[PDB]
Amino acid sequence: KQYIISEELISEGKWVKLEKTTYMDPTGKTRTWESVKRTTRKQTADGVAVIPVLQRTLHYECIVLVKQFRPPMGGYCIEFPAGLIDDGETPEAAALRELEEETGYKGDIAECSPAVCMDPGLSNCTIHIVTVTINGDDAENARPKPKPGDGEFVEVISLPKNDLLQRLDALVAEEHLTVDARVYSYALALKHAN
Amino acid sequence: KQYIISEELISEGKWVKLEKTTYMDPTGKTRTWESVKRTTRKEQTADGVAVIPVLQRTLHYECIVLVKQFRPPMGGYCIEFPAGLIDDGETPEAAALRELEEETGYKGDIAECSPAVCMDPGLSNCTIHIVTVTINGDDAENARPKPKPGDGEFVEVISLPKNDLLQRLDALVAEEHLTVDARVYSYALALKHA
Ligand SMILES: CC(=O)Nc1cc(C)[nH]n1
Ligand SMILES: [Cl-]
Ligand SMILES: [Mg+2]
Ligand SMILES: [Mg+2]
Ligand SMILES: [Mg+2]
Ligand SMILES: [Mg+2]
Repeated sequence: KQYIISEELISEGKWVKLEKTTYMDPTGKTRTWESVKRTTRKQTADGVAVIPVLQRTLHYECIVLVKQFRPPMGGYCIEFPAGLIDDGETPEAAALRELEEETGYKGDIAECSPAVCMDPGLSNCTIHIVTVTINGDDAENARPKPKPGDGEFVEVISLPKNDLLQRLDALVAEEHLTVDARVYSYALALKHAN
Repeated sequence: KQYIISEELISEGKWVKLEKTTYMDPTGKTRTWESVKRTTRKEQTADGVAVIPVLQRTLHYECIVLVKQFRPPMGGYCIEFPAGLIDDGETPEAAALRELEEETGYKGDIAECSPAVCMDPGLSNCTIHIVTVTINGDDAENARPKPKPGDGEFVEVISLPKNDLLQRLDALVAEEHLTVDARVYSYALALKHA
């Protein structure tokens, strides 16, 4: 019933553009929407985000997260490791690469979502969520080496999967950080499960 | 270490603006970022709310109430948590219960309310509160609930069993062209991983 008629460019930067989308509402009335798009997509999705499950024997299972300054936010955020998929990269490969660059961990793919939307009222941005396990007892993960690209400055924060939501709340209460909505949603469902 | 130096308007629509953000990197070098913001945020603790609505009914498994709508940024239909922007002066909890009623017909009870969490912090400053709400589906109020759509709202309600959420989402994505929201997928994944 609903569909796009046309798109009018409003403004195009190097990384982000703003468009005015004309669409047909389900009554047959024509309406407009201000929409954001990245300029970098070519790919299954813009990006990947990695759910990294750090597994060490005789330890709690941890979810590995990253803390970074985020200029749109004006502050530090706590997020799953993540980045944009390179032209001709698979989402799995992007996930393992981003995980290694941001955390130093070498992981294995457990599963891969279809393309999921980030904020569909505002943008067309999509990611694959890639669940990855990390064998924390393997030698290659003993002293994990994070490899920043130019202009990346990433702190690693591993938190126990069994108390994830409480630990995140505590970081926000003490550290004045913003938690990512996907991280918080995952944490919630860990608590809400059965 | 890192902080904002300046924020220069590039393009302002009615609903969304683009900005050139100048910030200090942790090496002491000046860098820039293209940042998206909404024009609608006044004194709210966040732009919006998304509601995690747990429908509870005697001799039923618990369901997660979701909504399906056309999203002009995406050019297609998306499956999301019920959500909307917080009106000026409105609390997040009030916004959540209100949006849940408008979008689904259900009258919920507040369970918990997150701190402001970031939607896509590498792109935008947008934040929400994630509000958990229980719905007593045994109450007469919630017997045959009718969405009260606002002007330009056209929302379908989809209730899926919590105990099978990820597979049920996969089966909906396998049957037509639609995108599942990243927060919904994240929450469904943690339900599986728990
Ligand atoms: C250096 C770089 O990637 N800047 C970006 C990304 C976005 C979304 N805005 N600006
Ligand atoms: Cl796992
Ligand atoms: Mg990244
Ligand atoms: Mg990276
Ligand atoms: Mg809505
Ligand atoms: Mg609404």
